Amino acid sequence: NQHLCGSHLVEALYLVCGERGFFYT
Amino acid sequence: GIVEQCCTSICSLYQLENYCN
Amino acid sequence: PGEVCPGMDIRNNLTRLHELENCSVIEGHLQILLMFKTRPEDFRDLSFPKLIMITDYLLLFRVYGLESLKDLFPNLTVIRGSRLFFNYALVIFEMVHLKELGLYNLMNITRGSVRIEKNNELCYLATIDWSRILDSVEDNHIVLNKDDNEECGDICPNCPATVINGQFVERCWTHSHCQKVCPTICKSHGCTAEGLCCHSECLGNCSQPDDPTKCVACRNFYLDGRCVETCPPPYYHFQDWRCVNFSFCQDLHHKCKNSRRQGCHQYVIHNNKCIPECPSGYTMNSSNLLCTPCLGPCPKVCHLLEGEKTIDSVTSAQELRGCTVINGSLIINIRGGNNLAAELEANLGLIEEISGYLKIRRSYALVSLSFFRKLRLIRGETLEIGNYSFYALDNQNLRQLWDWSKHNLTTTQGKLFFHYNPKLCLSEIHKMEEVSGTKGRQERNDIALKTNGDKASCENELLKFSYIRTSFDKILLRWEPYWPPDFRDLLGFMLFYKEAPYQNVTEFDGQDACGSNSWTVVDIDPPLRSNDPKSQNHPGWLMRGLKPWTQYAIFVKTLVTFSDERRTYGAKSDIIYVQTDATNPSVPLDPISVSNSSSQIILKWKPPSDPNGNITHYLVFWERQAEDSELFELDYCLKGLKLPKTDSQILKELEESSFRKTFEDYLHNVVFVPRPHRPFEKVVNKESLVISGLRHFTGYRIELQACNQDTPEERCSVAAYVSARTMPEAKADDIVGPVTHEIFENNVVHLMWQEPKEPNGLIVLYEVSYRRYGDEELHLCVSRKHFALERGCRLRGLSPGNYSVRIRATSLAGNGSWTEPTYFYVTD
Amino acid sequence: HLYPGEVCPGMDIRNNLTRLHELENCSVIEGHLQILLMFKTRPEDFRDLSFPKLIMITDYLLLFRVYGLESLKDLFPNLTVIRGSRLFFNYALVIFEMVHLKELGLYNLMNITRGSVRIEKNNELCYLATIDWSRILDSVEDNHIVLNKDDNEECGDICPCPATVINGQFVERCWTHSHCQKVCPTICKSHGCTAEGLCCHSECLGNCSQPDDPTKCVACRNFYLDGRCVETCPPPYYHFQDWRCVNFSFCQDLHHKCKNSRRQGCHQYVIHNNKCIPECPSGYTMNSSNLLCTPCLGPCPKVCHLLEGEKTIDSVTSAQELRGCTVINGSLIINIRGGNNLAAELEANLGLIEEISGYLKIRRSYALVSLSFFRKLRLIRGETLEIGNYSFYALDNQNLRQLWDWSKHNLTTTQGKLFFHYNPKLCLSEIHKMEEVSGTKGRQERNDIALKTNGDKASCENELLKFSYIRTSFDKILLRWEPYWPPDFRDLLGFMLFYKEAPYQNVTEFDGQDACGSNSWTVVDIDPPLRSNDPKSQNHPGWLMRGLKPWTQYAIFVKTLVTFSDERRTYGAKSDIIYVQTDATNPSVPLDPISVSNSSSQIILKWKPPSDPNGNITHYLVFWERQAEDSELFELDYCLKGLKLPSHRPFEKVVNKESLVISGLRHFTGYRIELQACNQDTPEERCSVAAYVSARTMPEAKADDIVGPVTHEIFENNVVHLMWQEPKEPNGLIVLYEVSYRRYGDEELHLCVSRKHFALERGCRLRGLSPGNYSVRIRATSLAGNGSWTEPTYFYVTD
DNA sequence: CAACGCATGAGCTAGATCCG
Repeated sequence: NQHLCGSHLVEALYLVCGERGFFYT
Repeated sequence: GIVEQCCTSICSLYQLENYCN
Repeated sequence: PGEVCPGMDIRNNLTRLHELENCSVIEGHLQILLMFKTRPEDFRDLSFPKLIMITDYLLLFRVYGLESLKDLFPNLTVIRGSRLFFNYALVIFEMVHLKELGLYNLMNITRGSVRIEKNNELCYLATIDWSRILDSVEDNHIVLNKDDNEECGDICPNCPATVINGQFVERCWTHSHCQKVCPTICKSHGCTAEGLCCHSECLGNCSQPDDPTKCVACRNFYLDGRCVETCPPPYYHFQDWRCVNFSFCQDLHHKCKNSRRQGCHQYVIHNNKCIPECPSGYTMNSSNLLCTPCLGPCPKVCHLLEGEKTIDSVTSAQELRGCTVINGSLIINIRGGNNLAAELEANLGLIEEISGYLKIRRSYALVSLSFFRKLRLIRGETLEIGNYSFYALDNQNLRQLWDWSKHNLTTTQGKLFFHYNPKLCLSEIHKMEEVSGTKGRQERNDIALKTNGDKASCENELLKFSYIRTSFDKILLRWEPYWPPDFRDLLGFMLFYKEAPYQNVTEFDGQDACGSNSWTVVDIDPPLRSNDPKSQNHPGWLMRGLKPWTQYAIFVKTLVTFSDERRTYGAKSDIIYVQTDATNPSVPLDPISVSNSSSQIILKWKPPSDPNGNITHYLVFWERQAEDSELFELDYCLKGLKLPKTDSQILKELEESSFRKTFEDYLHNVVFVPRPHRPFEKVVNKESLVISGLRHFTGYRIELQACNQDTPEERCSVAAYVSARTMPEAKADDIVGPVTHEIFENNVVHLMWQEPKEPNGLIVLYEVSYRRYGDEELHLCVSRKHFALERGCRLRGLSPGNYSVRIRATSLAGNGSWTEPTYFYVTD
Repeated sequence: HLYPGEVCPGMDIRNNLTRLHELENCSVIEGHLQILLMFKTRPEDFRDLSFPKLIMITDYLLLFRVYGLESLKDLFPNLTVIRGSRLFFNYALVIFEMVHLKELGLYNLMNITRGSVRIEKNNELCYLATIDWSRILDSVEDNHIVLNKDDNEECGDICPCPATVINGQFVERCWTHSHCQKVCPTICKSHGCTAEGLCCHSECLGNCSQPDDPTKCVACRNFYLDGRCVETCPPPYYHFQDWRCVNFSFCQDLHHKCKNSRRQGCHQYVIHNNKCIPECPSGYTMNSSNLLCTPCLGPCPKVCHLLEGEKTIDSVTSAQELRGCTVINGSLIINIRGGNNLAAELEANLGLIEEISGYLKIRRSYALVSLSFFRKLRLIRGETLEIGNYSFYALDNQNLRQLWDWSKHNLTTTQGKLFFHYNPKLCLSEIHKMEEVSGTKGRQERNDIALKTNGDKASCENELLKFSYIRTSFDKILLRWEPYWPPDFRDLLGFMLFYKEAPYQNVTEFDGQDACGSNSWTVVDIDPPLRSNDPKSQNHPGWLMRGLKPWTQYAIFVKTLVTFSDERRTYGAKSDIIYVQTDATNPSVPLDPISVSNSSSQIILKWKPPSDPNGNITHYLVFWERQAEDSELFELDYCLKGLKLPSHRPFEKVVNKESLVISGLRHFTGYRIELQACNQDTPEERCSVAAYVSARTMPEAKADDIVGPVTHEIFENNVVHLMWQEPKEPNGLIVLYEVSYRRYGDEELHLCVSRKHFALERGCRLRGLSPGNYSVRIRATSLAGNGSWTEPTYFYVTD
C-alpha cells in the first residue's frame, strides 16, 4: 500500500532490517 | 520523526533504510 | 323605516348604545353583556322604539339593574336566526332585578329555541304560550327561575286564552299587555286588531289588510318598499332577507379587499345569491366575480397575515393547513416538540407555490427540506433586502436540500445565502444551480467556502456488495473492506435497513426529528487487517429479525474521525434491494360452517395472517364422523338431552479512540532514531365452498389447507380443523305402517311397530299414548333398550275396552307425526 | 546493609541479550530503563537470567515488543519503589504490546511516588483484576488498562492476600499463581511493615529487616547518607537528585568534564541553597571560580532558548523541559488530547513564564477547565504571527470556561489580532473584557472573533431579577417579578419561564443545552410587556400556571430573551432558582379492599393506600351498616324449584393502619361497609369519596338445632298432629322443616313443611299412614345449611 | 385607601393588579 503508518510500521520495518539491528545514538 | 515522513506522505525504501544502522 | 347597520358587541359602558340612534333592522347579532356598575335609575330614559327585526340572535348575560325589557326593545316583531349561540336564538341568563320579560310584540321567531335561566326575580314566565311563537317547541330550557316556588301574584287583564297541557290559563306578557293571538284560519301571516288576516306574504303585524306594500316584517324578501317572494332579474339575493342589484354587491368587495383586521368576507356571485365563499370544487373568476367549477386540484386561495408568517411549532402551522398558493414571504423556525416524525409533512404536504422569500433562520430540529414535496417554484415577486430570496443561517443538523432526480425546481430572480450550515455539504449546493439555473442569467452569489462542510463528508467512495444469501428467515451481508489511508481512523460501520413496498425508496426521508428515526440503525465492529490481499479480512454482519417474502432496502455507511486539517474521508454503498424466500404459510383462521338444506354445507374462513407468497389455491377435505356410540346407553326420559446512542456518547467515544491513536503515535517517535380415504376439493381464489352430495344430520369433520405454490412439487401448511352438521329432513321420522296389537289375556298387551328406515342420527325415545275416548290420558316413555329387548312394548295396567292409541318416536331432531288411533276393540 | 550495590546510569537494550549483562550488580538506576525490540528470542533462555539486587528505579520503566517473557518474576523480583522524577507521557510504568506475557509477576512493588501506570494491548496477559492498584500508587483515576485478555472474565484466576474490602465486594487480591500481596494493618500507612504486623521506623518504605532501625532498612525515603536514612542531611553534605547526599568533591569535578562540550546533554552542576542544581535559576549568575550563586545586579533572566521555533505541549514529559525558564524566545502551542485532568501539574513547572515572544494556540484540547495555570504572563511581545496575522488563537476547546481572573491580572499584547472559534462553554463577556484590557482595542476582521459559535452550550447572564409576589392555591400558583429594561426599548422579544418537578432541593442549574430532551424544563413562552409609556403600569409581568398536581415541590426560574447585536451590550438577565410548594386537595379512593370471614363474630379487612394521596394522609374512616334479609325470602314455599345457600352508624377513626378487625356482631348477617381516606382533619374536614364492600360473616353451629321432647297428638280421623319448638335464634332464617318417619324393614319416608303450612297447621300433620308404632326424626334447615336431627320419638296407634 | 361584593375558573364571553 506504501503508506506505512500505524501498527504495520513496526512490522514492515523489521523485514528490511532483519540482521543489521536498529540504530540509536 | 518516522511518523511524519512515513505517514503524512509516502516514503521510499532508500529513506527508511537509514533507520537500521 | 331606518337604515341597516351591523351588529354591536357592547361591554362595561353604556355610551355605546348611542349608535342605535337610527337603526331599524340590525343585521348581525346584538349581545349586551357584563355591565356591573349600573343602577336602575340609569335605565329610565333609554329607549329604542323603532328596532323592528334583528336577524341573528339576542343575548343578555349579567346586566345589573335592567328592570324590564319593555322600555328598551318595545317593538321587536321577528327574530330570524341564521347564526345561533349554542343553537339558541334568545338567551336570558343570570340577571337580577328583572321582574317582567315584557317583550310584548314579538310574533314569530323563525329558527331556534329560547333559553331562559337563573334570574331570581322573574315571573310572568308561566303565562307565555310558546306553542304559537316558535315553530320548533321541544328544545327550550326554562329552569331554576323565581317560579319554582310560586309566590308572585301574576294577575293580568278581557284578554284571550287557550289551552296547552290541560289547564285553561289566561295568556299575558305583563300586567298591562297580553299576548296577541290570531285565529287558526290565517296561521302565520298574523291578524289585525279586529281579527281579519293580513296579506299572504307578511309576518306578524300589518298596518292595513290586503296590501303587501305596508306590513312591517316581510317573510321571504324585502325589495324597495314592496314585498316579493322571489326577486327577479336584474336583482340578486343577499343575506336571505333583502335584495340588491349587481352594483350594490360589487363595490364592497373592493372596499374591504383590504382588511382593517378581518376580513372582509370577499363576495362572489353564484346562482343569484351573494355568498361569502364558493363551495368545494368551485373557484372565482376575478374579472366579473363569477363562480366557475374546477378541473384537477383547485386553489384555495391562502393569503397570509402582513406579508410574513413565522412557524414556531405545530400550533403555529395550523393556520396554513391545506394552503396551496401563498402570496407573500415565509419563515420557518422549528426547535422541538413531541412526535415530530410525520406531522411536519402532514400540515404542509400539499403546498404548491410560494411567492416572497424563504427563511430557514434558527431552525434546528429539521434534517431536510423534503417536506415541500409538491413545491415547484419560488418566483419571488417581493425581495429581501440585500437583493436576496433564499436565506439560511443556524442549521446545525441540516443535511439535504432536495432530490434533484425525482424533482425539478426553478426560480427566476434574487440571490441566495448559505452561511453557518456545517452539516449541509458543498457539492449539494453545487448540485442545485443546474436545476435552479442560476448559472443562467449568471450572477455572483455569496456563499463562503469554509462555512460549510464541517462534521460532513462529500468525497466518499463507493462500496460494492460482495455476497448475498437468503434463507427463509435470515440474510447474511458481507461486502468489500473499506479503509481510510490511515487505518487507525475508522471507528466502525453503520448499517441501515427498513421494509420497502416498491423500488422507489430515497436515502434520507421521513425521519426528520431530533432523536427518532424511521430506519433501524444497527452497529458492527470493524475487522482486523493483516497486510494481505487474500485473508479473512472481509467484514460481515448477520441479520436475524426478518419476515417471509418481504422486500427490504439496505446500505452501508462508514464513520471515521477527522485529522487536524478539516480533511475527512469515508464511503457509502448503493441502495440495494433484497428479497427473501417462501416458507409454508400458517393455518387459515376462524372457519365457520352454516348449512341451508338436507345435503349442503357452506364454508366461510379467513385468509391466513402471514401468506408468505402468492397463495395459488386452497384445499379442503371432508370426512364423516358417524355417531357417538356411547350415546347408545342413556335413558333419555329422565333429565333431558345429553348434547440509545446519544450525541454526548458519540463525542466521548470518539475522543477515547483519538487518545489511543496519539500515544502509540508518540511511542514510535522516540524509539527509532535516524542515522546522521376421504375425498378432496380444490378451490382457487375464493373464500367459500358449497359442498354437495351428503347424508342428512351426520356431523362432518372438515380440514382446511392454504397452498401457495402448486406445480413444482407443492408444499403447504398445517390443516385447520372445523366441524359441521347438516339440517335434517322432517318426513323421515314417521312410523311406517299401522302399529300391530297383540292381546294377551292377563291385561298386558303387545304393541309392536317397525322403526323408520332412515332416521336422522338416532331414535332415542318412544311416546305411546293410549286413551279411552272420554277418559284421561297417561303418557308412557318407551326406552330404546326396552324396544330392543322386546321388539315392541308390553303395556301393563290396561282395563278392557276400546282405546285410541297414538304412537310417535322422538329422535334427535324433533317430533314426527302421530299415527292412526290404534283400535284394538272388544265388544261390550 | 541498605544499598549494597553500585550506582548505575540509564540503559537501553535492543536486538539481543548481550547488552543485558552490564546490569550484573546495579542497585539503583538513576535515569530510565528500557527493554525494546527483541524478536529472535525463544522463551526457553529467559529461565536462567535474574537480577536479584535491583531495588529502586528513579524515572520509569518501558517494555515494548519483546518475545519470550512469560512473567516478569524471573528478571525483577525485588524492585520496591519506582519514583518518577522524569515521566514518560505522564506515565511512570508502561508495558505496551508484548505478545507472550502471561503473568505480571512484579510481586514486591509497593509505592509508585509520581505518575501513573498504563498496561496496554497484551494478547496473553492475565491477573489484572486482582492487583488492587489504589493502595500501590497514590493516585487512581489517571490509569488506563484496556484492550487485554482480561476484557472478559476468562483467565481462571485461582489464588490460594487479605481479600480486602476497598470496594463493595469480597474479592481476593493476588499477584501470581503462588504469590499473594501484602496489605498489613493501616496504622502506619507507608512507613514499612514486617510479617507479624509490627510497624517499622518512620523513615522507610516497603519491607523491613528489623523493626525500628534506620541502619538496616531496604527502601529508604527522603535522602540517603552512609547506610542510614536522615530527614535533612547536615551541611557537611548537600542534596543531590532528591535521593542522595554527597560531599564537596563530587559536585565540583563534573564541571571539568563537560566544560569541554563534547555533548550538549551534560550540565555544569553548580551549588545553590544546599542543592547540586544544574542551572542556577532566574535572577542569579555564577561567579568565575568558587561555584556559588550570588544576587544579580538589576534583573538577569534565564532566557529559555527554544529550538526550531515551535513546541507542542502534550503532557508532563514535554512540559518538564520548560521548568524554571522565564523568557521564551519562541512560540508555544497547547494541544492536550483526551486527558482526565492536567491542571494540577502544569502550574508548578511552566507557571513561571513571564515574557513570551511568539504566538499562543489552544487547539483541540478537551480536558482544559481554565487557562489559569499560566501565572505570571505579562506581555505577549509578538514579533511573529500565525498564518492570517494572529497572536492569540483557540479551536474546539470543549470545556474551556475562563481565560483569566481579570480582577488582579494584567496582560498587554502589543500587536496582532485575536481569534476565537467553537468554545461551547465560554461566554462573550469574558472575551470582551479581554478586548478592553489588552493592548488591542479595535483591530478586528469582519468576520472577526466569532459571534455565533461561542457559548452555545452554557447560558450566562449578569444582571439579576428578583421576585416580588407569590400566591399559591391547590391547582394554580402565581408569579410576579420586578421589571427590567435595556437601553433600547425595542430590544426585547419578551421572557421565557421554566417550571419542573423536583421532590428534593438538590436540583441542578440550567445547563443551556438544547438536545430535544425532557430536561428542557417544559418551557412556557411569555408575551412581551406591551410598551406602556408609564413607570407604574401593567408591565410588571407575571403568568399563571394551570396543570398542577397538589402537594408537590416545583422549581421555577425566569430568563429574558433579547436580540444579540453588534454593540457590546444587552447580555440579558436571569433570576436564581427558587422552590415553591402547592397545597393539598381531596385524596383518591382507597385501593383493593378485601373482606375475609373466619368466625361467627370476627371480620377482618385490609386495603392499600391510594395511588394519588395528595398530601400526608391523616386518617381513614370506616362506616358499616347492617343490611336486612329479603322479605321476598319470607313468603315462598321452599321445596319447590329453588333452594337458597348464600356465602346510628357505628364507626371508628382508624389512624395509621392497613387492616381492621370488627368483633361482636350478629352471626351470618350481611354488612355494607365503606371506607374513605382523609387528609388534614380538625379545621375543615376534607376526605375523599368512599369505597364500598359487602361482607358476610361465617355461620354458627348450634343455632338451628332444636332440643326438647316433641309431642304427638292423636285425632280420630287418623291425621296425626305433631308439636315441636322452632329454634329461638337461627343462623339467619329457618326455611324448611324436614320430618321423617320410620318402621322396621322399609326406608324412611319424609315430608316437606314450610313456614305458611307450619303456621296454619301449628306443627305438622301426618295424613294417612299404616297403624302401629312409627319412629319420628325431625330436622330443620335454614338458608345457611342444615341442622342435626332430634331423638327418634315413637308415635303409636293400635288396631 | 389597601379576601371580598356588584361572576366564574379554561365547559362562539373575558384570562387572574382581569375590575373597584
